[PDB]
Amino acid sequence: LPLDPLWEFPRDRLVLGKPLGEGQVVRAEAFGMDPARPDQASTVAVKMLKDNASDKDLADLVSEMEVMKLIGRHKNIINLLGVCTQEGPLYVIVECAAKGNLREFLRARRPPPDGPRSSEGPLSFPVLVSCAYQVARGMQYLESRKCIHRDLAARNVLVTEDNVMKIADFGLARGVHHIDYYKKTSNGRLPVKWMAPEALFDEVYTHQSDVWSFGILLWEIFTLGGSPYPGIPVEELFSLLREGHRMDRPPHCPPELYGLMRECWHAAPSQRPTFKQLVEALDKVLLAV
Ligand SMILES: *[C@@H](O)c1nc(NC(=O)Nc2cc(O[C@H](C)c3c(Cl)cncc3Cl)c(C#N)cn2)c(OC)cc1Br
Repeated sequence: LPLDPLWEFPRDRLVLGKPLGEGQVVRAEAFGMDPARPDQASTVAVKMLKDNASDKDLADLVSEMEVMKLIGRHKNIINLLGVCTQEGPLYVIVECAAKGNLREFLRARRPPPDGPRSSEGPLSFPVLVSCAYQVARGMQYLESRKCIHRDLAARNVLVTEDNVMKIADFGLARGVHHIDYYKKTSNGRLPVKWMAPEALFDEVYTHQSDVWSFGILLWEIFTLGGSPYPGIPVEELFSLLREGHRMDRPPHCPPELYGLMRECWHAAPSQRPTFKQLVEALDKVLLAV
């Protein structure tokens, strides 16, 4: 509740709109986010507390806000724009990504005799590689800021109107010591399927456990938004991970990209690439195509 003049934004310059998801996130119009253009409208996302409002919920949002302030700006993350902390409910104002999360972006754009482009879907291989590259660059930035994501997944990458990838929800209290591994979200997601083995079995989280998750995200990309470990119940996932099993190479995926996935899933975190190495490896592919 103390005033931070660097980040404080007058709440009466916000017009809240339709909710985006559930703290909870609401789309809003902001006037004068740029103090040089005080009447200029922009669209932003506003994170706020739900109606439940427990003291732990508030602490978690305040903690997220403080991570937001120190992370700095990067093109491939959702950036803090401002906060409302005085004379009203706590708002954390961040960039809005017009096309939604990357999983929904891909699933809505899967390939399909009217006109000359009947076989042509919206998604091409170089653009998919660019999505992976941009996520790696954002993750590399986050890692250099000493930010571990802990649930990196296509659902947590957002897509701007210009198809820029932005990592979202990176500075969050994740309830690491009480994960319901069998928990399925309302959209059917089993988040345990993105956890590195050292995170799942030992509750150990490093930038290399994020590299594991990036490998799963790579698989999501090149299945155009498929769900990982298809048809493997959580009980069976435990055992196959204990046996060293990995996902198969997805169809229409070049061996360069499945190779990168398998590196990302090496048992020993030291045998996985760094994000810096993933950026370079992906840059080489992007340039070649
Ligand atoms: C604003 O440009 C805008 N955004 C969206 N969709 C959208 O998802 N915007 C969005 C959402 C954000 O977080 C939410 C909670 C979210 C969702 Cl909805 C789904 N998956 C992950 C997450 Cl984290 C954030 C953030 N932080 C930023 N932007 C529109 O959809 C129609 C429309 C508009 Br104008």
